[PDB]
Amino acid sequence: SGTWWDEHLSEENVPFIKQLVSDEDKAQLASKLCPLKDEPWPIHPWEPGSFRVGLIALKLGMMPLWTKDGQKHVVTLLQVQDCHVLKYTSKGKMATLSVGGKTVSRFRKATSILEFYRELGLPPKQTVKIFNITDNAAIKPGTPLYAAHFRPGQYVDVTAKTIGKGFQGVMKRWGFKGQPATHGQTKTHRRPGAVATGDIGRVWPGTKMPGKMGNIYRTEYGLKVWRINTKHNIIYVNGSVPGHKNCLVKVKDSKLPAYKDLGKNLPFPTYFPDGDEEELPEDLYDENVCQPGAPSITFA
Amino acid sequence: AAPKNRRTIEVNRCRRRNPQKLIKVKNNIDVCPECGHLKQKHVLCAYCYEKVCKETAEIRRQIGKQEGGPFKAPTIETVVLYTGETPSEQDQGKRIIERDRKRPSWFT
Amino acid sequence: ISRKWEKKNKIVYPPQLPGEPRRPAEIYHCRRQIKYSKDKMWYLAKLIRGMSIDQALAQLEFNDKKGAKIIKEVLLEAQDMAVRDHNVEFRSNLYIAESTSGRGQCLKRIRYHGRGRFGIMEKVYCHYFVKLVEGPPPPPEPPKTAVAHAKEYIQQLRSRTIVHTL
Amino acid sequence: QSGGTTALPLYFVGLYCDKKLIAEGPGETVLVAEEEAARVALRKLYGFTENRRPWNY
Amino acid sequence: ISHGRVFRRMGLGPESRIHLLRNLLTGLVRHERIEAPWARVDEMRGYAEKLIDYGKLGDTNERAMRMADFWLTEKDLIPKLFQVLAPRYKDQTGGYTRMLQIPNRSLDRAKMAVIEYKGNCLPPLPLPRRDSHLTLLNQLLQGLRQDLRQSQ
Amino acid sequence: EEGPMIEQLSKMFFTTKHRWYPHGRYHRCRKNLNPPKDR
Amino acid sequence: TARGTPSRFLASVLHNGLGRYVQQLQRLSFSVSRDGASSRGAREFVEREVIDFARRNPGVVIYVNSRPCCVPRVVAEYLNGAVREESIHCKSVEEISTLVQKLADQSGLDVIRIRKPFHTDNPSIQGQWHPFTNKPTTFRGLRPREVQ
Amino acid sequence: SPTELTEMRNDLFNKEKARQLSLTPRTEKIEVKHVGKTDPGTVFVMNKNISTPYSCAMHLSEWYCRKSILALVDGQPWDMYKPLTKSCEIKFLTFKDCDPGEVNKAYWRSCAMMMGCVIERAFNLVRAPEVPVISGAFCYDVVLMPTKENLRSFTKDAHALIYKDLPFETLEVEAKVALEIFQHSKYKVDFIEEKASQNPERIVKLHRIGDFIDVSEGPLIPRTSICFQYEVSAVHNIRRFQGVSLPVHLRAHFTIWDKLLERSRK
Ligand SMILES: [Mg+2]
Ligand SMILES: [Mg+2]
Ligand SMILES: [Mg+2]
Ligand SMILES: [Zn+2]
Repeated sequence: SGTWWDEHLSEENVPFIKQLVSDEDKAQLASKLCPLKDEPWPIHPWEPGSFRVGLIALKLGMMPLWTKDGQKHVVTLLQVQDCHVLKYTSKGKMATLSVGGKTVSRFRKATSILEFYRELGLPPKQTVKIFNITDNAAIKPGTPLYAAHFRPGQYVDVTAKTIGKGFQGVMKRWGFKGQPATHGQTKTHRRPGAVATGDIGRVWPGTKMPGKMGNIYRTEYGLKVWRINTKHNIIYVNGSVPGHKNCLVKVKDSKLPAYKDLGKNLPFPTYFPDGDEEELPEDLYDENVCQPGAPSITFA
Repeated sequence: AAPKNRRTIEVNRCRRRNPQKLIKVKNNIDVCPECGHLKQKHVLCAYCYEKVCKETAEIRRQIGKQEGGPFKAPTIETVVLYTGETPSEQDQGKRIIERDRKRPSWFT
Repeated sequence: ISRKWEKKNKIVYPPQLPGEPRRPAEIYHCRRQIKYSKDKMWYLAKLIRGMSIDQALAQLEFNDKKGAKIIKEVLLEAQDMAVRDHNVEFRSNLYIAESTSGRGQCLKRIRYHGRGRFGIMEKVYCHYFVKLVEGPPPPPEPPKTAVAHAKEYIQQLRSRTIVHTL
Repeated sequence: QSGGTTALPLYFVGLYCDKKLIAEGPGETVLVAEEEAARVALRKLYGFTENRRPWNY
Repeated sequence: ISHGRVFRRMGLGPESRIHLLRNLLTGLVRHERIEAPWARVDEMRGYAEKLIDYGKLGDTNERAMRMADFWLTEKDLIPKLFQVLAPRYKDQTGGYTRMLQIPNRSLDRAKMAVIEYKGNCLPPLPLPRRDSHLTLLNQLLQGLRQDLRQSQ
Repeated sequence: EEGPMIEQLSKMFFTTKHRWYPHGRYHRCRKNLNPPKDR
Repeated sequence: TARGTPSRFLASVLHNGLGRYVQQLQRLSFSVSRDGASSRGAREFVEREVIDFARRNPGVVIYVNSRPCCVPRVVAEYLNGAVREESIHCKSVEEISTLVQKLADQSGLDVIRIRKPFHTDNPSIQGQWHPFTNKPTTFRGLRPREVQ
Repeated sequence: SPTELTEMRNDLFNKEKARQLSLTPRTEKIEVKHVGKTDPGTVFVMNKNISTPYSCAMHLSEWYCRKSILALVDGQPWDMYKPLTKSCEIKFLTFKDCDPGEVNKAYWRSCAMMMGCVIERAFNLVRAPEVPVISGAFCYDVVLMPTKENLRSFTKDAHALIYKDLPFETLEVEAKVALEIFQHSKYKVDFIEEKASQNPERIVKLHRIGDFIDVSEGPLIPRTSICFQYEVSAVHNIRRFQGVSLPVHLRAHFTIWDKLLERSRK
């Protein structure tokens, strides 16, 4: 990019500019905190064939969670930060919607991105994942999406990068058994033996060979949700999640055949704090989850 | 393992002329306000650094001349002076180490 | 042996007339016998071609290469000779026009392998030529836009005649 | 007319003189085609076309 | 793999690198200025941070005394350390060491830097002086701040 | 700008994206700048 | 070896075939040697053939250097400016005469690929062919798939 | 007939230049001194009727030519493309200095002149009001409704003028020729009369930008390429115009640019 901003600023304008940026961002967020008050477009009811908008949370860490049956179940952490809609585009094969996530400084960005994010409220985000939504649910840009969008007892898919191990060898990249230590190896312990046949003077495309492991987007299907938080906007999903800690992850509804027609009890468009909606408790629990503070279990 | 066919001059030229191997031009050369010896960003000057090094070497030589033999390291601070200049009333116990030199236009 | 770059500095042109251009003054200078390779010298020359003398010296003063100091000294000597001998007032109004680097007279030594053999170890020597032309540097040839490509295509399609007939 | 808005057209502009064409000529654009048609008409009027007489030696 | 790995390998092992860092720290405590590679420079700076912390913890403390006796091979810099670099910075907390950069070495061309304790009697270094406040952008920002203040 | 411009030129002239790129100095010098004037 | 040899389209120097016919041969300079066995043919020619050749076409002037030369040459200039400096080292009188006649008959045009032995200035008489030939015209010139 | 008026003004400017240059005494040389902060005590032996501090900068290095904006001779400001007289000290000014006030004032005056030129080329002027730099917006009243399209057109014209890259020719001329050049607009006549009455003599500084000429007081920017950014905030009330512009080597940012534009919009 061009010349970084912190170059022609004295020792007195840096903190002033920082405070001004923070105040402007906070004011924009507070102004956009009211979606229903502004034109929210007509809201449609639930239909058999129709999807909803997802979220983009941050993978904090992991912690265990015991169920009522007395069994250990690993659970992940997903912090829904801001998560606002950028724009909307109709017919490609189906409608699309852009969603952001974390709040990245608006100094190390392209002029086009800065102009696009200035046309709308809020500051520029980090990533922009496009979701393939139907024509039914259509939320206006600039609206927030907290963790209340999802509810317990639901399978939600997650996709994100992975802890890239760089250009790895062969065993760690594909799980090859390599060669023995003795009888009678001298320089062969992790190398790949034969390629493929002999007469074939070529190499079958896609053959397992040393390459850059990880550092790619991989989706996981079949992940149940146990508990959700409203204050901190945290989502606790079962099983691990691709990507390192403090890494943005794309989350949306599942796609399996056994979990497709069950969004009747879920909010078809998105959760709206302003209501005319009856606020939810501090955190919704599940039917098969040991609540924090409840008496000890007893299989009698 | 051995070359089966010598690389042609065209192939050699194409290999030793791509932008990936050519020296990448840099644009991080500014003008130093002191002595204008075109310094680099995030890096100190050249003539000023040499002057500071010479001054530090002279100060160390003077300290050694005053300290004497090795294995000393007194438990008192230091104060550098120049021609004239009465010692500061605040630093009276600190050992003064100097000889003969004029205060330059960049030392406090 | 063949010294010519040093003799080119003695070329004399007839006296110009009032109704004629200024004719930018050309400079020639080179150092013989340089304990250095030739590929790196050619790399440095290619790096310093379209740039001016000031930018060239600025890039050389921060180029981690043995030949950088040699090229800087050569450019300084050429600038001094141009300001003194060739008669030039402006010191920064000079730009590089030609820059090459050929091999020199190499010797031979022995390396001694790990057996009853060996190999010739030539002492690679090189040179360095530079041509500084008076006046500011010319602008770089910009990339032909789509309009130029369309015009060339139209010209090629219009400049076609029937083949194999009258 | 050949093509249209393809950057490589070829219009055959004519010149009707009281429902009686006197000449014609093609051209890249419409104005250039009309100019070429007028030039060919002037040629035909002056008898300078390629179908004239060679000479008498 | 080196995901979240600290301590850059330098010498032929942990003992060699820690001995080199100790020698560099001793040389700095003796002269208050050393020209070393950037890696070793930052490593010795991080080590001297904790060294000054221990020296500030107290002199009668057996732990600090043992640490000073170990990290200092000359054995003559312990009193100077404890009685100069601990009371002088009795007000600061973590503002020690001022790291910069050297152009390069005239031999093998290596990235070198300089580090020294603040308040030293040696001459000052050419620190990167920011642009003055009387410039165009600075004046515009000052006017904007004044207008924002007067808005209230 | 190279890729998009070449694609636009190809779509406009309905030609391939191979002849749009330039050629080395060999073919440039091999070209005859003084062709034989015919007719 | 045409790709590695220049070519030229067939054409005349001034269209002499239309009006008057002009001799393309300009001058001829013979470098005969008095004392030397390497110019007996040229000597016999200059003796008993050059006069007849010059009188057969008064539109050409010939010179006779007659200088101490080791190899006799002939400079055949032309109107356009071409020069054909050939050698006649050891050649019979008949051969030299035939060579001189050929030089006088030919023009100054280069001796390279003629390519297309024909220069038709106006090859089209009934109208040059174009893609819009031998085709009809519908009513009002309505292109296909056109209502109004 | 504005074209004829501009042509006559350019002809008068050329005639004044010829008159000022005819008095050259066969190129008289002088020995001017330079007292700067770097590389002392270098000197120069330039001319006294054609040479300019730009020649000294070129003799020194291209860095000064690209960074120098004003030359301080005897403590007074001077232009980069202006003939010098009386051998005295020479200095250089840039944007990153201890007291770059003269450079800021020159940049403000140059921006005002460029805004006036763009307004004149758009489709009667009055003068060039000297507004402080802290105001955050250069003003240029004009006697005669603007919209977003008009502001965009003015910005495009200013960008084109900057891309053209033309020098600022200055001349110290009396008030007679100044009035002869501006023998139509009464406001400019009164301004020139006041400027002449202020100075001890009738001498008045002038400026020329291709086909645009205007009167001012302090020096200006030599080349228009030094002005990187340039915009037009809005218009206020005979009609007072506004605008903001940043020079090269001080590229702020899109956010800072928008903030400065909003602050100037007043
Ligand atoms: Mg194994
Ligand atoms: Mg082994
Ligand atoms: Mg090692
Ligand atoms: Zn300096």
